[PDB]
Amino acid sequence: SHMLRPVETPTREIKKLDGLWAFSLDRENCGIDQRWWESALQESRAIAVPGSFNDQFADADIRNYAGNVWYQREVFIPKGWAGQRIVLRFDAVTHYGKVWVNNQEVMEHQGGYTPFEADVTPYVIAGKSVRITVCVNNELNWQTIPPGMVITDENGKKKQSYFHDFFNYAGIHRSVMLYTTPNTWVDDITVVTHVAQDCNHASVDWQVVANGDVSVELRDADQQVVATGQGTSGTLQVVNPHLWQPGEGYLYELCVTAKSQTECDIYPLRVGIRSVAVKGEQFLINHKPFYFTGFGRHEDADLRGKGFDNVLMVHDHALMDWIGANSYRTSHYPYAEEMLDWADEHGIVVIDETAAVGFNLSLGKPKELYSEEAVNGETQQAHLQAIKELIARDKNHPSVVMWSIANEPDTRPQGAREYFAPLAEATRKLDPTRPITCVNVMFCDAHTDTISDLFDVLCLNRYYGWYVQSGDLETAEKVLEKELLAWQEKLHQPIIITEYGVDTLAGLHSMYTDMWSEEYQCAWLDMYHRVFDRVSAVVGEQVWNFADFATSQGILRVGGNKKGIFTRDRKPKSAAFLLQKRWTGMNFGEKPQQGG
Amino acid sequence: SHMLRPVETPTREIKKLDGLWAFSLDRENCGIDQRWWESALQESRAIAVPGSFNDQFADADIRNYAGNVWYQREVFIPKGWAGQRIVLRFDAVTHYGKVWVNNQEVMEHQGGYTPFEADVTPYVIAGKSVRITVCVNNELNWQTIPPGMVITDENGKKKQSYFHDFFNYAGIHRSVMLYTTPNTWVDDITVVTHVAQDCNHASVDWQVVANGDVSVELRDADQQVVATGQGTSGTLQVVNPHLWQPGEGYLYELCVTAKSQTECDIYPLRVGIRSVAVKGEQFLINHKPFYFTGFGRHEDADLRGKGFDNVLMVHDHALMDWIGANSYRTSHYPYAEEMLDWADEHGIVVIDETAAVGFNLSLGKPKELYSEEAVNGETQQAHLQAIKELIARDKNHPSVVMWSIANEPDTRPQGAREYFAPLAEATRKLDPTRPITCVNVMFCDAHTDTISDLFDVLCLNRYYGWYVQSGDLETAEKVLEKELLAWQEKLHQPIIITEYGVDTLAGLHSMYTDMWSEEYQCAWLDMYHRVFDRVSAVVGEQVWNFADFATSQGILRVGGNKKGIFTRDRKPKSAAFLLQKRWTGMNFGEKPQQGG
Ligand SMILES: O=C(O)[C@H]1NC(=O)[C@H](O)[C@@H](O)[C@@H]1O
Ligand SMILES: O=C(O)[C@H]1NC(=O)[C@H](O)[C@@H](O)[C@@H]1O
Repeated sequence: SHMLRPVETPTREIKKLDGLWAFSLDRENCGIDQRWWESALQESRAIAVPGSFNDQFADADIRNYAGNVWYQREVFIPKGWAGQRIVLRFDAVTHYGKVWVNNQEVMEHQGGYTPFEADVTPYVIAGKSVRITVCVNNELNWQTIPPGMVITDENGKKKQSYFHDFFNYAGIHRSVMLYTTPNTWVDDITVVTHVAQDCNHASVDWQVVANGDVSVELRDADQQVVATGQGTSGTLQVVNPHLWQPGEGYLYELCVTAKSQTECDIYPLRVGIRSVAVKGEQFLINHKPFYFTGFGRHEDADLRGKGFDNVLMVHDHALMDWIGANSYRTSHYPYAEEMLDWADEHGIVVIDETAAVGFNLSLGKPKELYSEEAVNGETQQAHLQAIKELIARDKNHPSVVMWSIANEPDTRPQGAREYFAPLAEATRKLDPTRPITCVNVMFCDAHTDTISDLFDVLCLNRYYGWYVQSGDLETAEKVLEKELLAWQEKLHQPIIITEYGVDTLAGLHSMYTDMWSEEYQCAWLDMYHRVFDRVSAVVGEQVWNFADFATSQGILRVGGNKKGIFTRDRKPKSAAFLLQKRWTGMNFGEKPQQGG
Repeated sequence: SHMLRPVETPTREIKKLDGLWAFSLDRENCGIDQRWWESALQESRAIAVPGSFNDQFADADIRNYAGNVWYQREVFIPKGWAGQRIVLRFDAVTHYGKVWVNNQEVMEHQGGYTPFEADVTPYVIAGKSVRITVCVNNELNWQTIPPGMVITDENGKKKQSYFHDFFNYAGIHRSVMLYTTPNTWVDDITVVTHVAQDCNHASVDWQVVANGDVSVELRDADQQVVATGQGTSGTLQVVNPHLWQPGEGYLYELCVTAKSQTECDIYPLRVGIRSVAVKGEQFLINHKPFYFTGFGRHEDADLRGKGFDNVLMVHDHALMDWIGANSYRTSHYPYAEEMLDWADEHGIVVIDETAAVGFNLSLGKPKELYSEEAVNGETQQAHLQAIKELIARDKNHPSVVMWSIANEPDTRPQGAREYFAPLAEATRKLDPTRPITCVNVMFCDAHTDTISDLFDVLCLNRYYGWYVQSGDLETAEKVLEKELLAWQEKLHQPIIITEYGVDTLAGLHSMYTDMWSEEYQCAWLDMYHRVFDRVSAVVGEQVWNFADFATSQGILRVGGNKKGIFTRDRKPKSAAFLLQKRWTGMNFGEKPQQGG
């Protein structure tokens, strides 16, 4: 469908992101048979929402649970809600959610990281209390996005195995809410912003107003109307603009009005006037070459598996700001929209990424990745859908300068191309206004990768000197430089190293500057930087990883992934100061001149 | 002011605690002078509420700030709230708040741990946006609770000094809510439980109807009316008992119905039928011997400081339950009421405490602690006032067994007894239903301590082996026993050890089992246990602290305070398993055989 972001004015929100909900596991999978949504959840403990369910109770068995869990909550419809359009929305429900308003199934969703909502007007009475039961599923398979394989052992007990390097946290990770609109309501806006050598431009609009004529006005930061439009559908605005720019992100405001004969609806959409374009080996923003700095991030913290939190967001952005990061990539799933609102407001450049990681069977059972058994026509449709829902969500955020379709598919087999070519094309139809990318795994190098020509920007995840040439900066450096030059000459695209990093145990110090030591982390990033500055095609550097985060258990992960610049409690490792010096020492948004 | 916990029936609330407010420091103390409240705060930045302002920005200069900070936020008033009573409520604003609604000063408060509310109907228009501005002050002085001294440097800036161990986190710590009520409504209730030998017994209501009559029906957990009164001012209700017990904590519900010609206000309260009193050396729960287990705790966590957080609350309770805690004390300030509903609902026992800590000058410039210079009549009032507001809030929470009037005052100076006798008086009258205490410091020991006799239960914070007899279990054991026995003689009052603990560095291990080693914590906690058991008078153990927590900087505090059984990120130290084993190897609410 269509997704607008709930704002208040004529339209109003009840939070119900009030956190305390009833919660129980459904170990027997009785829940649907017995219609638990029909009465109060039995044997139910208190849980916080928004939040992962896994870590809230410090219990291994709830953490490692695979299958169905139930959230239940009673809530009060505002009396004043009367005959307005009432909508129940979930910003996210991890992997799968099915929702009941009082023994009435109102919605269903597969996707752990984007919103789903249903008009509930007919199913609720204003001034009365309703029971809300969500059945949440955390299972992955070959058609889920990201993919996985549940293994049931001989006892019929499920266990989730998956192919990506973060932990499969689940639950209601983001805001759930009740919200209002008039029976005439704006429900889709699409803004495209053009700029022409930065003295003037046009901002096209496209508007869907469920039964309403629309009018448009564009306002300053200091709230004065600078352009108007009728053409309630397709209306183009000309301006002497304050451009939304990486440093500051100046935001205009577009007010969308849906008028019925008796009814009004008012939707304000923040707009940054900026162009994004690749020209040759450059990534241009408002027609200037940009240089990315900053991180691949995760949504991860102690006690919240991936649950959204405002303090964590305020804090992490103070860190990213302090360190001189100008960008990030929503590694491995769409992030909370609050994050993109922040980025828009603060002029943070973002690479927006679907949840399509784990397409790889060689990261470290089926023998063909592209297979009817394993990655197939159904998967591709699920993949396209994931792309659709992400673009439908994030299309108007000026902070998003690029779409990332997938992280680290195995592109060696013939068929990778078969599978990805249509997604690349589809994606571009969905959004013509942004470069497109597919993040690239180390072993699909310049000579073996089959897919990268189909996208606009080259985003490489590189670990030379870590997973390969381990401990050896000297030969690490040679392989890295040779690889990046090969890519440059092969594709003549802008290259962003979207991942480079080494596990570092905070407090592990070594005179020998060897693996897993603060000093090795320092020397290794430093060597990588030396190379980047020698390669003109390199247009960006995003360190892996903002902070330590949880993964599945194994021999390769010491209590988790330790490639953070900060620890999970947001303590700086000495590499944090190193990056601070490089990033705050550069000219903003500008690439070093390959010397101090 | 009259104080009721807002809840949703015919009554509605919108949390403005939706987190992102605009924030600013007023370093130049211009804020009040320039009516900053009249316009958008400039030089503003985003901050999350509910949370301490100190640690959200990873900035030392903000963390150590003393003076006024400004919080601002705009909020659309809901359309269905139009001739209703609207109340603006802050559950806590740490130290001091001054609130404006569009250039209309609406409220002021001293005390960082209790709610304050005002009707804003006249200053706000329904369906319109109003601007909310708050002035938050963190400064402490002799009149304040807890006290402090603020020094203005030779350069001109302010630095805070204070005498309690934990860190001075300030800002809007708990939720802010807009709040609805009919023009005729309830703003007060009080309930008492009598239970004689667990046969059927009574609950006396006393209520305040702001212009209405009340029907007052008591419902069982099944909403089955088991008693009724119409005397809106004084009643009694009697049925086969069904005790609120510490094991499971069963609750009843009391609908408070308040009637006017046009409007009815239904207010709901939760009631736990239980009895608390001392007979000689025993704390009796429903006329039966209780033995406390669990912790002294703080409100402290990684990036929010003392800011409330549901996930943290869910998680901490999981851990206390797991470890066998049945009780805790709201250390050195009153906690978020959410914590008390949890304890009410899960049947946890709570020693409730005021913010009155740091009366002492010997813990580690004025000559006389109780004097015009230090602690005076004015200070005794605020102490009184703080005690008023606490009981006003928590009087109805069944989980509260006892008031702690203060933590660790120095009672050796002249006038200590004069100071505490009248406050003891005023409190006994304010709640006759619950016993009353004052938590005692090591150096005011049995022979030296005045003012132990005015309280019903002896609450002792003891550190032998750690501050004295440093590292010496053998002598510390004797001093402790002789001490505890010397306490049974002077008084035959129930003894609870409210604090016993040792700093311990997670990961510090020693074959020598010496100070600041995981082993020592175990050995020492073990030692207090052997002694504890031998003393018939000892009614309880509350370990200091539950988890590591921040303190102001100094040579005695390494991370901050390290006496936590868990680290600040909630990871167990080996002593978590020691306590686990004792506290679950017990019979519930009972004392060990002074042997196995
Ligand atoms: O193994 C790593 O340290 C990282 N490398 C990668 O190439 C992946 O894109 C990341 O998910 C992963 O966390
Ligand atoms: O110094 C301590 O280990 C603790 N002992 C005490 O007696 C105080 O009550 C606490 O605030 C303090 O943190």
